[PDB]
Amino acid sequence: PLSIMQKSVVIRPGGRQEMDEHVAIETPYAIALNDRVIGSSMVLPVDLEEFGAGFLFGQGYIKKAEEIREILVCPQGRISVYADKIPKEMLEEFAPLADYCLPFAEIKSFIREALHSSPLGPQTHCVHGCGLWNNGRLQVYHEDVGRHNAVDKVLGSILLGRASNNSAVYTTGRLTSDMVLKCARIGIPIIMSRTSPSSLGLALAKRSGATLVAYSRPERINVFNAPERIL
Amino acid sequence: PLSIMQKSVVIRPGGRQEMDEHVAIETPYAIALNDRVIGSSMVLPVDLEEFGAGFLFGQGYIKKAEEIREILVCPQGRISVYADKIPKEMLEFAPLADYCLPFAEIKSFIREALHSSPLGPQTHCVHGCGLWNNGRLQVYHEDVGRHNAVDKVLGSILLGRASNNSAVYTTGRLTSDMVLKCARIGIPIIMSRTSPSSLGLALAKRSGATLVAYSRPERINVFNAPERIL
Repeated sequence: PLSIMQKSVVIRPGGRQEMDEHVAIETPYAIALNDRVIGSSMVLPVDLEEFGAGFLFGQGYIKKAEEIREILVCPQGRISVYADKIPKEMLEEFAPLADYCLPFAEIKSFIREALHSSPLGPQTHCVHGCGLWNNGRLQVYHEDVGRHNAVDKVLGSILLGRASNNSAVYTTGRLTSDMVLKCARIGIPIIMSRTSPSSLGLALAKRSGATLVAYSRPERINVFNAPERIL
Repeated sequence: PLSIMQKSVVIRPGGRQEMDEHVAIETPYAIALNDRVIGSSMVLPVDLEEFGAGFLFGQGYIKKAEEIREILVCPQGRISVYADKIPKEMLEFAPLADYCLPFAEIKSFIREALHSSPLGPQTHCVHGCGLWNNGRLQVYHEDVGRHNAVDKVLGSILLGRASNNSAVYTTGRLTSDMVLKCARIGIPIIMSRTSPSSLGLALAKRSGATLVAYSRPERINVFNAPERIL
């Protein structure tokens, strides 16, 4: 289950009408590494294997796909990861990013396929989404109530070999510091948003070399760094 | 200094075009309590006294405005609070104030909040949160993070600068922590331009707080306790 039907009263100057609404589900999950609870988050309860891997990578517990042995999801509120908010040491030298470059012409298809991938946003207006594009195709697309979680789910995909870092990432969320940082650390070279960057977001993209695209629309984009990757 | 000019490159199928943009400032601050750093946050660096106090309330350290003695703000990234991320004791309610909002003032409240600062229209990168009572906008705060904008409002109430006997409006979604914070300080009417989550709505139901979503000048969707709308 990802949403619940709920009644509201719409009030206007003329009067009051009852109405049916879709309301997105937000729910706490604990994240455990090798049977020890590392943390906890409010999540949209979908794609939680991916969420688990990506959250631990974001916190700095895991660095490579290869360390992950298995991940179990319990509907009681636990994701258990088995392996062999940002830390201070993450903010401060970036390894090289992938060589993917984005044909400007596929931008309309990337954005269309992303926005059309799930009906939850049109229904609930309470979820962000994040996807990866390579080879003229939307490889994966995750939503969550929190934009940082949706990105974590994208990272978890890469870490579980379900997607490649040789990709463009699009998000409906703002490209603040933590959002860019996650993408840069896993090696994604093109980071795109429907909306704005922060100054720290921008400054991380400049340090890493990453292409950062804002205000993305099907046939218009504002590139703030490395516009060479847009073909 | 709340934004910065940055060169952008606008690209269309027709061609290309340089441009200047204005980008909201996001910068880290440590919050200390009686000289121990309790935590750190990325903020918009305005109304930081309010932020320090409301951050510590939201975290469960401060319970009353009376506990607060002094707050020192160091513009190189520390707010130091002197007093005598969601907690679990907060989530699992004392009475709320008895303000009720006249429907006709809703347009005034939204217009005023939305016209209060140019940062949103400049940068598209900040959330706002305001309080309304006595036919006027008593305070309005902005931040890069919706949770922080609310923390600032909490901070004003706690600093004697605003009343909990008010309706609150935010541009952010009414997810769990947003509702929890406002209900914990006693605010009876909690409104957003946008949507609630299920846990946000659960908390409103438990506290008895009026929860209003998809708020427009002349149309609101009330999900709990519509009687407080006059």
